[PDB]
Amino acid sequence: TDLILGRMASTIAIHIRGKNLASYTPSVDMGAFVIVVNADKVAVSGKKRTQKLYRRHSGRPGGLKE
Amino acid sequence: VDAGIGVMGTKLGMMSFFEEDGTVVPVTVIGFKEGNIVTQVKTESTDGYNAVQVGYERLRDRKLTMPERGHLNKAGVIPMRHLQEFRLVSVDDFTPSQKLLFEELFKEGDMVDISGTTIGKGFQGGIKRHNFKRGLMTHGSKSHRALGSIGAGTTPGHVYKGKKMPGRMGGTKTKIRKLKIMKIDTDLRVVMIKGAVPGKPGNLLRLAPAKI
Amino acid sequence: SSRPQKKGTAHHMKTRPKKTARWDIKRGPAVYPPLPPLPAEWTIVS
Amino acid sequence: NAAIRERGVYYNYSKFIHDLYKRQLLLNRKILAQIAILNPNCIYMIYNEIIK
RNA sequence: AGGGUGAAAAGAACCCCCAUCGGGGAGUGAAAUAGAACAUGAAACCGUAAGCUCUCAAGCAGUGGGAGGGGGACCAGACC
RNA sequence: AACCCAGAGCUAGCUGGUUCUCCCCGAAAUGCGUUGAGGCGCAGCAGUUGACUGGACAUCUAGGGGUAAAGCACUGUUUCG
RNA sequence: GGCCAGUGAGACGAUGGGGGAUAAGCUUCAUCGUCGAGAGGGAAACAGCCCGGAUCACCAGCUAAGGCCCCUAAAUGACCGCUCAGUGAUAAAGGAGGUAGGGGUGCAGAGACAGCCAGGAGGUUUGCCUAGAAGCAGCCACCCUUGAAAGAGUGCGUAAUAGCUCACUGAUCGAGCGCUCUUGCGCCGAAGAUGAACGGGGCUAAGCGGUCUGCCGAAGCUGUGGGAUGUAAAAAAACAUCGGUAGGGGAGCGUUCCGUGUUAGGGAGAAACGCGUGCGUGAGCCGCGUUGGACGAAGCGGAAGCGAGAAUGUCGGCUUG
RNA sequence: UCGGAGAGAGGCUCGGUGAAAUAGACAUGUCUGUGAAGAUGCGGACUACCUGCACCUGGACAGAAAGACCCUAUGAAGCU
RNA sequence: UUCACAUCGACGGGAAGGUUUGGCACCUCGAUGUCGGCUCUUCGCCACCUGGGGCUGUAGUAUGUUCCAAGGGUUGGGCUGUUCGCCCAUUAAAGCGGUACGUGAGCUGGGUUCAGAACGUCGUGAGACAGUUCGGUCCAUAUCCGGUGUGGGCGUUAGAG
RNA sequence: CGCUGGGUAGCCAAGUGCGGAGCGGAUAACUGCUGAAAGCAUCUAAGUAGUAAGCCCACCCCAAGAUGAGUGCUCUCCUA
Repeated sequence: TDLILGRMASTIAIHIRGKNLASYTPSVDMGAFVIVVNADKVAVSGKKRTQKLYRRHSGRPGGLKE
Repeated sequence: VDAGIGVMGTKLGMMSFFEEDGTVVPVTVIGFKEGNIVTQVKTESTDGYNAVQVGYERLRDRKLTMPERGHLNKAGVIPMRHLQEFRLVSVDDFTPSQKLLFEELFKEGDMVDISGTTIGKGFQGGIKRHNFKRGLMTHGSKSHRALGSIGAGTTPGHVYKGKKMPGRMGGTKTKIRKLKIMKIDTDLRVVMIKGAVPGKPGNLLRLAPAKI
Repeated sequence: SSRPQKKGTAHHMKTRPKKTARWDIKRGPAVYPPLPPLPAEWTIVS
Repeated sequence: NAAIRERGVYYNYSKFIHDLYKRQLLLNRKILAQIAILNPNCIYMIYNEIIK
């Protein structure tokens, strides 16, 4: 709730790897499970809400999903 | 989400109803082997959606396995072959204990949709699956009926997925829509319905009201 | 049109990382005070 | 770096070298990253004597 | 284009499978895994058995680190 | 302008290819000439062996220029009174 | 100078030019840097751009170029300003009350700007034309007076008038208002054909300018240890060096045969074939084999049909499909 | 137009016999970008469990075959 | 009719695109098969129509121009090898292009005009023409990627319907 | 099928039925409503309304290999 998206994603990433542990080896799974409640109320800054597109595409042309 | 419970019946040939005005209409004849008993209702409480589960074709107990007949005798009904639900909005009043629902609910509703397994035609070509054209039959031609060009040149380097190739044509179910009902028979257990249902006489057929 | 695209090694004189901040060019490495010399690495003991 | 950042207060890996060469410790050669996991109380003695 | 079983054919008596070809015993021989396709028999190639491991995976197939596991071991920390 | 044999292992300024190891040194794609231009001869630039040598790199000074800048004193060219 | 080679197709980048269209990763020259013949790091990838010159080892440290949110090593570092377009990769002429400034010039406590309201008149329809031209189709100048100010009018409108309205002045509240240059970062201009396509995720800072401290960062340097080359002509020690294509020089290994050799050794297992917890800079040596069955080392020397991954090589064997 | 049905020989399956051109090894995705300026092999992202069978041929600058066209050779040959 | 900007816009200027003809000769000639047609895609918008709007010298019908928008459509024919183009009948309209002719390991004619012949012209001649005409073999069993269908194994943490 | 004349069931169309629905959501161009930075104004800077064959959803089918492998009902695990 009222957390901005990308910095929350980076600080979830830095625990999802295991780079807050002195046992960090980048070839094994030393990380930690995380749980993110209230995904419906994630803040963004500027004009992300109407201008940032999560487009995707299958293999065939003309399938780029706006 | 459907706008109401439907039934299922079997196709029994086609004929022509003579309307007393003078017109000649081609109708399909629908029979009913056994009543469409509501077997299992799934509400919003114990399931993520709401649907009424009916069945069809009462049979011998040897024809039906132990999980099937255990599921049907959990409802206290007859052992039957076919089994389908209709997803319906949460205003339903349907008990799963042997509701032998009668077929009166479609005559005033002169619009119905039907679903069924169309007749399969096997591995058919591109000339009949996707309505292509054949090449020149003469003038020294050699690409009679063939598939022609498949892709573009070097820059794709592949062919696009979903490209129209030959394959197995029929066998999947289809729904044809808003088919106007006609003379039911309250003793012959037969419903006239002006149209053309998917499949030859004998197959299962979903008969459920419209979704317009 | 008449605007030439910058091709290879003209792309490299334009899009290479250049640190065009006059502060960050002035930086020399840090200087710590000098220490006395460390003793011998090992010693014969008989 | 991941060993030093477990303090919570903003003490980075660069500040550990700030007060690792100002307090004159010639060249522990990043083998304190080895005894940082083989001897975590001893690296707590390292860092807790870097503070003083 | 195709050479070389043995030292000596001493080239397999007899029994079984069995129409043959062939195979197994037995017998000759120092050697039969020297059996007539017969001397040493390597690589590509085809296999079979044992140990570990692959079915959410993008890779000139390696290499550096090495989880887990297996084998003998004696400088048991080592080696594969 | 047949085929076979022989000269004939014709010729090819052309193409492909030329196989074990270690150490030191290390280019050139330039000029001239060519019935020559994808070849060659010489010079330039390598390797090794010498013989004469005392220089290289920094700083300063002196010489000829006519480029850049500039200018209309010559040669043109040009706006206005 | 002696002997003896290659090379004589260059490429891009900066500057100086010619050809072109001051177009080309275009062509030809002149000086230089790199590649060629140069590995590593930065450049997402990527010969020529920047740092940089690889003898080798280390599970060593310090740095250059460049970076310090995550993918991916190091600062979600500090303090000033800026940008609200995801600009942050992009292209211009031109437009713009965008925003942060800076320099000029003109009005105000004798009321400065914006809005409402009042006046905007007389000769006059200045003189020509036209039916009318009365400011409003136009031609020529384009007045003075009352005054607080009014222009032969700023535009609309009317057949023309009449009339709506403005430049200017009067009145109420009240304190900043104009109009020019100019940068910094922005906006539009700015649109392609398979699909985010601009490293990605993303970020109003993790973006852009100005400083301050540290860290990451190469095969650079340093440190500890080896090897070789040159001094050099024995050893030791020292200093310098040790990327490399075409190519040049020095030193060696291996193979079969021959002299020693009817060698040492060998049916108590030679050559072969297969094996290594061994040694070498390496070509290779030495050792071990429940396989094989008669030859044949080393050392000191010599001679070659002497060393294989390439020739749409070639001859046998055996695959793929 | 505008295709449609039917009969044979193939094609599909089973049993027998059984090749060939080709082939550096292939653990052989799409977009987009870069690169000798048209990449499964390099970079970023996305997408894909492994492996068959039947069809189709867009790519592998697919196979052939030291480009008949163009040019070079102080080449060859015919003809004038 | 007045009126630069409803609509054209002279004299000039600034861009974008890579669809024509060009320039360079950077990949490919131990082989990247050109032009047109058939079949079959897919994509761009610089919009012919369809949907919404502004302005109009838009009274209404029909427009002219322009903004957003590429979901869908864009005819049948006579000539020519034709692309293009002319004409007929229309249609809401009969768009322009990329994908190596988009597409000849899917298919056929004019052509890199191959070998025969003829006409004009050039040449003394052999022969030749970016002149014309007649005739003139076009291969192929998919290894992999890619595609369309359709399985089998295993997984989904007991096994199944 | 010797050549013809018709034809049931299949297959097919030229024949027969049906489809392309939405005062559903948000927008592009535009028209606005209050409305400030410059006591005037202005679709906008706060909020907000109509509206495109365009986007999404609804529409028909496949669909948990969606490895994130779902949910619900039911059957069976016995003898030494």
